[PDB]
Amino acid sequence: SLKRALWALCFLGSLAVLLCVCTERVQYYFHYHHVTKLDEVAASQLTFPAVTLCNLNEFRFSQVSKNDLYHAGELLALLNNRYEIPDTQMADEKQLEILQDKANFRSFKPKPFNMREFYDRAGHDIRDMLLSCHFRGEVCSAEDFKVVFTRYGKCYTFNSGRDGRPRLKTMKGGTGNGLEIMLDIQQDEYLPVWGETDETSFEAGIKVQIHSQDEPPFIDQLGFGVAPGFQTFVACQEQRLIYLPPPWGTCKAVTMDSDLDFFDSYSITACRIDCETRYLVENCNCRMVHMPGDAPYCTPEQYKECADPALDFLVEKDQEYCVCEMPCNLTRYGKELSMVKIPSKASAKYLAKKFNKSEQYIGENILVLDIFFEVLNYETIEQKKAYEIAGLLGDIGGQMGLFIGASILTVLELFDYAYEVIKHKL
Amino acid sequence: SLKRALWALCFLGSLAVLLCVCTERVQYYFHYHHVTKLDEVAASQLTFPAVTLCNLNEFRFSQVSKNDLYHAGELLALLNNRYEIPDTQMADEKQLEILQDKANFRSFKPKPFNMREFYDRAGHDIRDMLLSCHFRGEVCSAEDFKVVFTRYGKCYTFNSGRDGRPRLKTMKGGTGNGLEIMLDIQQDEYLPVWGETDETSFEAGIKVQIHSQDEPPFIDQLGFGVAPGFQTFVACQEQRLIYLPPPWGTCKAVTMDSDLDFFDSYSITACRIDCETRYLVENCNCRMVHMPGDAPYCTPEQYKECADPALDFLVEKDQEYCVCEMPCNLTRYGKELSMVKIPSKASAKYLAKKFNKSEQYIGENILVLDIFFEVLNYETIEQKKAYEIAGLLGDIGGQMGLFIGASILTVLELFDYAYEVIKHKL
Amino acid sequence: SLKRALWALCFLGSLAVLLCVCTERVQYYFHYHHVTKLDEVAASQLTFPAVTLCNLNEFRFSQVSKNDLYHAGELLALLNNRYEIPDTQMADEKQLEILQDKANFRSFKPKPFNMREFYDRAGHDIRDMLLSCHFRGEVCSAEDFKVVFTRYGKCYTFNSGRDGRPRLKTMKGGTGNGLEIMLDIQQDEYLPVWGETDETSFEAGIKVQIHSQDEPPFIDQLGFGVAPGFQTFVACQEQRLIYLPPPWGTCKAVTMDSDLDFFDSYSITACRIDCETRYLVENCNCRMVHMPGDAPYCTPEQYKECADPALDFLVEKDQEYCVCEMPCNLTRYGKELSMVKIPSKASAKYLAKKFNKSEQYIGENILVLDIFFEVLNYETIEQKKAYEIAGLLGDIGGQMGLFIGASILTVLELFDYAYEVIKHKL
Ligand SMILES: CC(C)CCC[C@@H](C)[C@H]1CC[C@H]2[C@@H]3CC=C4C[C@@H](OC(=O)CCC(=O)O)CC[C@]4(C)[C@H]3CC[C@]12C
Ligand SMILES: CC(C)CCC[C@@H](C)[C@H]1CC[C@H]2[C@@H]3CC=C4C[C@@H](OC(=O)CCC(=O)O)CC[C@]4(C)[C@H]3CC[C@]12C
Ligand SMILES: CC(C)CCC[C@@H](C)[C@H]1CC[C@H]2[C@@H]3CC=C4C[C@@H](OC(=O)CCC(=O)O)CC[C@]4(C)[C@H]3CC[C@]12C
Ligand SMILES: *[C@@H]1O[C@H](CO)[C@@H](O)[C@H](O)[C@H]1NC(C)=O
Ligand SMILES: *[C@@H]1O[C@H](CO)[C@@H](O)[C@H](O)[C@H]1NC(C)=O
Ligand SMILES: *[C@@H]1O[C@H](CO)[C@@H](O)[C@H](O)[C@H]1NC(C)=O
Ligand SMILES: *[C@@H]1O[C@H](CO)[C@@H](O)[C@H](O)[C@H]1NC(C)=O
Ligand SMILES: *[C@@H]1O[C@H](CO)[C@@H](O)[C@H](O)[C@H]1NC(C)=O
Ligand SMILES: *[C@@H]1O[C@H](CO)[C@@H](O)[C@H](O)[C@H]1NC(C)=O
Ligand code: NA
Repeated sequence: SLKRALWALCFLGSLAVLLCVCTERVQYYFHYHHVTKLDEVAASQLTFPAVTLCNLNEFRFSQVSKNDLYHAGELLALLNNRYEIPDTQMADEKQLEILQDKANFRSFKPKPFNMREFYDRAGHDIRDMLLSCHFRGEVCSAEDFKVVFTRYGKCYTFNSGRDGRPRLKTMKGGTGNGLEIMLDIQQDEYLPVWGETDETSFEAGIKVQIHSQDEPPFIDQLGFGVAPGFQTFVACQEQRLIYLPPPWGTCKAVTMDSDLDFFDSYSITACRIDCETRYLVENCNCRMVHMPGDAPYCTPEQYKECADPALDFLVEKDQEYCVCEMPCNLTRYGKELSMVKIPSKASAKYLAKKFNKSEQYIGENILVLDIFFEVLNYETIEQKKAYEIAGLLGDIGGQMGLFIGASILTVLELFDYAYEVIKHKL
Repeated sequence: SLKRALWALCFLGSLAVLLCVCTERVQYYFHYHHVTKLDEVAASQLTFPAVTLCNLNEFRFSQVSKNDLYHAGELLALLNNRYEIPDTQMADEKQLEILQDKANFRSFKPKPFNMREFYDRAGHDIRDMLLSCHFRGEVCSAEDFKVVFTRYGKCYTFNSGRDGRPRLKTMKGGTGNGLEIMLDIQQDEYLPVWGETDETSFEAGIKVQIHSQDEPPFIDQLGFGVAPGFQTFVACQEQRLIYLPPPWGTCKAVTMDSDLDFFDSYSITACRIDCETRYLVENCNCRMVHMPGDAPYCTPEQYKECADPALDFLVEKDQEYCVCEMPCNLTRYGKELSMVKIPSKASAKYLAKKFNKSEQYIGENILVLDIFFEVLNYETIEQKKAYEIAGLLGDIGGQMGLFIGASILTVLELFDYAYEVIKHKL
Repeated sequence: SLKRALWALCFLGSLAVLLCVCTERVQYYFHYHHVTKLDEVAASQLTFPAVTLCNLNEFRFSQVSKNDLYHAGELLALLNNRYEIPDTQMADEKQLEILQDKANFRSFKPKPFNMREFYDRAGHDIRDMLLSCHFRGEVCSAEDFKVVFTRYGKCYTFNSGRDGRPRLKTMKGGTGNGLEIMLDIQQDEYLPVWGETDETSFEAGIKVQIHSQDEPPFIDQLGFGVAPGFQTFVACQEQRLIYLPPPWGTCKAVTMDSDLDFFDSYSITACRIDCETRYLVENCNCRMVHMPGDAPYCTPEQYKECADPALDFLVEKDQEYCVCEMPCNLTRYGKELSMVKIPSKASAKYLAKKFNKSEQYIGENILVLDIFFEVLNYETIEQKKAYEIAGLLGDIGGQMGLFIGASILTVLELFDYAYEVIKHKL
C-alpha cells in the first residue's frame, strides 16, 4: 500500500523499540541502586569521644600471692601442669627468687578463689599509672576514668558517659585543647617471660581505642598502640554515616530496644559480645570475665576446655550461627598519629625530681598521650536512593508519550473498545 | 451508568494519584540534593606543596639578655611578678648560673623594647638548624626557605611561592625525588623548665605542616610532629575538591579580592587570622606578632590582659561574631607517615666527624625529614547537582503525559473553553 | 485576532522554550557524567595480601671479595675510578682494615663476573634475617618466603601465590591473627659510609609494601618503612575498586593477555616495568637486574652510561613514549601504622639468651612486624553511569509530551502531510 504499508513499520517498530527501552527502566529499578553523598558541615561545639586505654600487661607481678599461682598457674603461663617452674635455665637473677618462695605449696591448704576478684586487685591501677592529665587546661582527677573489663585485663575509659556524669565537649582545635595524659606503664612490674608460648608477647606499651560513646570497648580488634618515651598526637576527625535499610543495603534500623539481651543500645561491637555470651552459657554454662549478664564465671580449670575451644568454633564451623550488621546511624572516628620524643634535655632533671625516679626510668616508662580534634568539622557519608518510585513513573511515561503518544487513559479506551467488539458488533 | 460511571473513578482517580506523584517530584527539587564524584586523573608534572617547619621551642636560652628578662619575664615563665627565679629548689647544676648573673636588675636602667625584634634574634636560625637538604638530588641553600611568623615563634617555609621565586615541580614518585632535609633541633639551647605551668611542655621535636601555597601557615592547629633520631617518610597525595555554591551547599565563590582586609586570596585559615585581627585592634588596639597589618604590636604587660582573655572570647561568647566557609576550589594534601631509625652503626662515626659532635648528640638531635609524592595522581572530589531544573520539566511532564495525556497546550485550551462558557452560552 | 493571535505566542513560545530545554538534556548526555557508590559489604573469609619486605642495605659488607670490588667498585661507591679508597681520613677503626687487604689488586688476574650472581650471594639472607614468624599461631618456615628482585637488591615476598602454593586466608581480625615476623636487620654487616654521594643513605630499617597478589613488587615508590627496636601494628583495609571504560573514564578493560610482553596479568606497576624494559633493550641492548625477559644483563661499566642516563629520559623528554592506565578491577590495601617499643625489661634477659647476643644488640636490631586485618569488611568504590541512553529518551520525550503534546508518530504525520501538500493540492 501507500498510506497503510508505511505504518506496518512505523507504529509496530516504535512499539518494538518501546518494549526494549521500557524494560531497561523497570529492570533498572529492581536492582535498587544507590549513590552516595559526601558533605563537610562545619560546627562550633563538637562532643568528645570516649578514650579507652590499658596496658599491654594483664597482671602485676608484685601482686600475685601463693594462692593465685595455685589455681591460675596454667593461666598465667608461670607454672606447668605439675605445679613447678618449668626448667628456667638462665632465666634471670632476682625474679626467680620471688617465685622460688611463692611456688612452694608445701601443704598450702588453698583458700577459695574468684576470677573477677583476681582482675581487680592484680591489674594495673589508674591511681598509680596516671600522673597528671588535663582537659583544655583544666585539671583532671583519677576519678574521671572508669573501670571496664575486656580481654586485655582491667581497662579504663575516659568520657564514657555512664553512671550519671554527662559528656564533655570541645570548642577549639589545636593540640592543648584535649586530653594530655601522662601515663607510667610500670615496666618494673611486668610478668617474667623467660618461658615461651605461642601467645607470648615481648612488647611494652599501651593500647588505646578512640570510639563513640554508644559502644562497649573492643580493644583487642580495634585499638592502636602508643610507645613509651614518645608523645603521640592523635588527631581526630568525626564522621557521621547514614546507611540504608533493605532491599537497598543492609541495616537493622534504629529503635529503643532492638536485639538487646544484655545491653541497651545496638552496635556492631555490642553484638559479637552478645553472640559470644549466649554461646558460652548454652554450651558448658561458663561466662568469661568480660561478658555481661548474671551467669557465674568459671574456674581457670574450665578456662582451658570452655574458653578457648568453644570460642574457636565461632570462627571455624559456626560462622552462620549469629549474624548482625551495621545500624543506620553510626559515628566513627578517624585518626592520624605522629610522634615527638618526650624526655628532653631540659626536662630530664625536673621529671627525675618530681616523681622521684632515675633518668633511665623516665625515658623508658613515661608516655604522653595527646588527643584532640584537628578542625571542628564533621563529615557525613550518606547513601541516597538512586531511582525512586516517583521517578519511575516519569521515565516510563515519557517514553510511551514519545513513541506512541498513548496515555494510561487511552489503553483503557482500547480495553473498552474491545467491549464494543464483543457484543455490539458480534 | 455504564460508560460514564466508570470514568468517575478513572479520570478522577488517575488525577488523584497524579497530585501525589507530581508533588514528590517538586518537593524533591526544593531540597537541592547533590551527589558526589570521585575520580583519579593521572598526570605527569605535579606541583610541589609548601612545607612549613619549626621547632617546638620559641626562644633560644643562650640568646636572651638582661634586658629581655626584665620586660618579658612573665612571658617566658622564667621570673615571677616580683622579678625573681621562683624558688627553683634542685633545679639544675649549671643552668641556674646563667640566670643567676642575668636576673640581677641591680639599677639596670632598662633600654627600650620591641617584640618582633625579640623574635627575630632569639628564635632558632635556619642557617644553624639546617645542615643539608636536597631536591631531586640537586642541592639546596639556606636561602630557599623563608621566615614566616606564627604562634610557635619564628617558623620557616619551603616552596612558598612568595617574593618572586616560582613554584617547584616534581616529575617522579619515589623517596629521593623530594625534600631530604637534615635538621638539628638544638636540644642544648632549650629553655630550662624546672618550673611548672599549665602551658608547659616536655617534648622536643619539630612541627611540620604540608599545605597548599594559597594559604598562610596555620601550624598550631594543623601540623603533625616529627621525632628526633628518626627519618620520617611523609608520603603525600594531592586532592582537588570542588564544592557547590548555595542553596545546594555552602561556599563563598572565588573572585579576585573576596573578603580581603589584610590578605589577597581567600582561604579558611586565611580567615580566622583576619577575624582575630579585627577583634584585637578594636578591643584594646593591640596586635599580636603573627597578625598582618600596620597596627602597632603591644607590650608583654598588655599580653596578659589583651592577648589571652580577648582571644578566649572568640571561642566562649562571640562564636557568632565572624563566620566564613570553604572556597569552591580547594587543594588539600593527605599524608601517610612511617619512620626509620636514622643514626646507623655505619654512620655513627662519619656524622660525628663531619659536624664535629659526639655520638650521643647525633642520636638525640639529628632528624631527617623526607617528603615526596607517592604516585603522580590527583583525586577530584566534586559535588554535582542531583536534580537540575531541566530534568524537573521532564519528570513532571512524563507523569502528566501518562496519567491524563494532557500537555501544557490543552490546559490552556480548557482555560479558553471557560471563555466559551462565560459569554457565548451565558 | 482573538483566537489565532494568542497562539502566535502560545504554540511558538512553548516551542521556543522546548529547544532550550531539550538541548540541555542532550548536551548533558554527551559529557558522559558519572557518580560513585561507596559500600561496605561484610564477609567472613577474606584472602590475605602479599607482603614484600627487604632491608635498606643492598650488599653485605662481610661478603664481597677482591674480585667484586674490581668490577663493581664504582657501583658500590667504595672505590674511585682509579681503584683506590678515596682519601678516607678518620673513617673508622677496623672497617678500613677489611678493605685495606681487599682493595689491593696487585696482579689480581680477575675472574669473569656476573651481576645477578652478585646479588644472590651478597644480599641479605632470609635464613639469617628472619628469626620466627607465625600465622594465626601456626608456625612459619623460611621456605614460605620467595626471592624476588627489585631496585633495592634482593627482596622477599610472603603469600605471593606463585609456583604452586595457594593463597592463605584469615578468619578473624585482632592482632595475633596475621603475620608476626621477628626480623634482624643486621646492622653489623652494613656497608661503610665514610664517603659522601648524593645517593648516600644514613638510615637502617626495612621497607615493606603490602600489595595485592596480581602485581609485581614496586618497593621503591610504594613502600613504607619500619624502624628497628619497635613493634609496628600495620592494620589493613581491603578495598575493591570498579572503574569505567571510555568515554566515561579511562580504563583498559580486563582480558586474558592484555598488553603482556613479559608478564601475564595487567597492572599499573606491571606496566612501567614493561616500558622500562623495552626502552633499555632497544637503546643500548642492556637489561637491569630487575627487568624480566631473556636479554643479557650488562656490566657495571655499562651501568653508568645506560642504566641511569637512559632511565632519566623517561621522566625528562619521553614522557609521551608509553602510557598505560588503571585496569577496571583493582584491589588496593590501606594501612594505619602504630608502634610499640619491643625490648621490654622482662624480655631483655631472655632474648639475649635465646639468640646469643648482647642487650645492646637486641635494642638496635630486633624488629617485630605485625600485619593483620582490622575488621573483616571490604569497601567497594564503584563508578556508575549518571545518564544512560534509556533515560535520555524518557526526559527528552516527557518535555515534548508536555510543551506541544506531540509524539514521534505525529511528527511523521506532519511529514506525510507535506506529501499531501506537494502533489495533491499542488
Ligand atoms: C498498556 C500500556 C500503556 C502498558 C503500560 C503499563 C504501565 C503503566 C506499567 C508497566 C510497568 C508497571 C510497573 C512495574 C513495576 C512496579 C513495581 C511496583 O513495586 C512496588 O513498590 C510494589 C511492592 C511494594 O509495595 O513494595 C509498583 C508498581 C510499578 C511501578 C508498576 C506501575 C505501572 C507500570 C509502569
Ligand atoms: C493545568 C495542569 C496541567 C498543571 C500543570 C502545571 C505545571 C506546568 C507546573 C506545576 C509545577 C510547576 C513548577 C513548580 C516549581 C518550579 C520552581 C521554579 O524554581 C525557580 O527556579 C524559580 C526561582 C529562581 O529563578 O531561582 C521554576 C518553575 C517550576 C519548575 C514550575 C514550572 C511549571 C510547573 C511544573
Ligand atoms: C520532530 C521533533 C519531535 C524532533 C524530536 C527528535 C528526537 C526524537 C531526537 C532529537 C535528538 C535525538 C538524539 C540525539 C543523539 C543521540 C545520541 C546517539 O548516541 C549513540 O549512542 C549512537 C552512537 C553509538 O551507538 O555509540 C543515540 C540516539 C540519540 C539519543 C538521539 C535519539 C533521538 C533524539 C532524542
Ligand atoms: C540516628 O537516629 C536516631 C533515631 O532515628 C537518633 O536518636 C540518633 O541521634 C541519630 N544519630 C545520628 C548520629 O544522627
Ligand atoms: C625516691 O626513690 C628512692 C629509691 O627508689 C627511695 O629510697 C626514696 O625513699 C624515694 N623518695 C621519695 C620521697 O619517694
Ligand atoms: C578554581 O577556580 C579559579 C577561578 O574560578 C581558578 O583560578 C583556580 O585555578 C581553580 N583552582 C582549581 C584547583 O581548580
Ligand atoms: C669540635 O667540638 C669541640 C667540643 O665542642 C670543640 O672544642 C672543637 O673546637 C670543635 N672543632 C671544630 C673544628 O669545630
Ligand atoms: C574483575 O573482573 C575479572 C573479569 O572481568 C575477574 O576475573 C576478576 O576476578 C574481577 N576482580 C574483582 C576484584 O572483582
Ligand atoms: C655467643 O656469642 C659469643 C660472642 O659473639 C660467641 O663467642 C659464642 O660462641 C656464641 N655462642 C653460641 C652458642 O652461639
Ligand atoms: Na527522568
